[PDB]
Amino acid sequence: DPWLASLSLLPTGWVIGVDPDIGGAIAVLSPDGSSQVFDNPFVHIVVSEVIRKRLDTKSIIQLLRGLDAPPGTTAYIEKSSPFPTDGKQGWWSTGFSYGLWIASLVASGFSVVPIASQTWKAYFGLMRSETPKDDSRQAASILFPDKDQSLKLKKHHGRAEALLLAAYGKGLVLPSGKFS
Amino acid sequence: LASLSLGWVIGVDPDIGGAIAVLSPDGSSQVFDNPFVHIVVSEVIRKRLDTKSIIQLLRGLDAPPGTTAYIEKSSPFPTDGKQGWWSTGFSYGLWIASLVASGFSVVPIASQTWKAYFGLMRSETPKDDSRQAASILFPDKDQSLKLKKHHGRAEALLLAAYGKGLVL
Repeated sequence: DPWLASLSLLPTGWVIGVDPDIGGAIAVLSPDGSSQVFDNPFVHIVVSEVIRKRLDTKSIIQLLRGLDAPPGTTAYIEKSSPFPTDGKQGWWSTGFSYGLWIASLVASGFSVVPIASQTWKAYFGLMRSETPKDDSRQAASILFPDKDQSLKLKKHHGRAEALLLAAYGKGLVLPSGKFS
Repeated sequence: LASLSLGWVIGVDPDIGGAIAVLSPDGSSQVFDNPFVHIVVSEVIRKRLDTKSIIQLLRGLDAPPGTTAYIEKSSPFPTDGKQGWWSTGFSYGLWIASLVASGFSVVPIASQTWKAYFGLMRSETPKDDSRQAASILFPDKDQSLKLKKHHGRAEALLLAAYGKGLVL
């Protein structure tokens, strides 16, 4: 698989998960069971007389260089899937975000593995619900309870997806119920 | 631009079929085609840039850290479709992050800005004319610019020429 082999400097207990969109996050899981999650750094920019948000390339790379996760850690990234109602600039921007993140991760020595959103959601049973965004924050808070206050707002949906992608990569199991 | 930085000049044409040029203080020039891999979409093979190979290439360049890399300011092409807009931004972000992560400063330059600097703004055959302009500025590249497919090498060289301040 030439595409997957191009996503790591290395041939093909830390895990990284990245939701690469504006509004996304990066989660880092340590072998000792602790977790960290960071909002994706962005700037406001004017394109064709419209103010928009764009990922901050330098800040992403500086964040990555501050992590304690060593090279050779696998970074699971959600496979890009722009929305239909997005225009010209939005499809460009989603691709830009994806390329920024992939190159940044590879240059830090991480092995990038793209995962379709349907794949990691099905792994956690995050299907068939009218409230998928709320459910992803609930799921992440069950798996990473010390993040419960960092996931309590609707806008923390991106932190939740990043943690769940990392949980997927680590093979963590979400229990059937409160007392399971 | 501030988010794009941590006698040498780099110029980059970021697309598939693009290239990266390096100009050294001693007048010499190098140009390298963009490495790519094949991915399968539906039952058809498409090309994507090769991230691992790009990073290895940048790390092996003679230019020292802090060298500025000039690149055409990327915009979605109006007549492209959605997949093309995505691909344009993807290739651009891959290159921007690779350059920044490898210690270079990126300076995006508007298309009409660098083309006007070489009199290419009022050009009806821009690919052919860029190869001719590049071959005049870098005569030791004349043999690497003589095919139609070499217009990516030419853009990379002309962006670096713009950044170094060479005159046609």
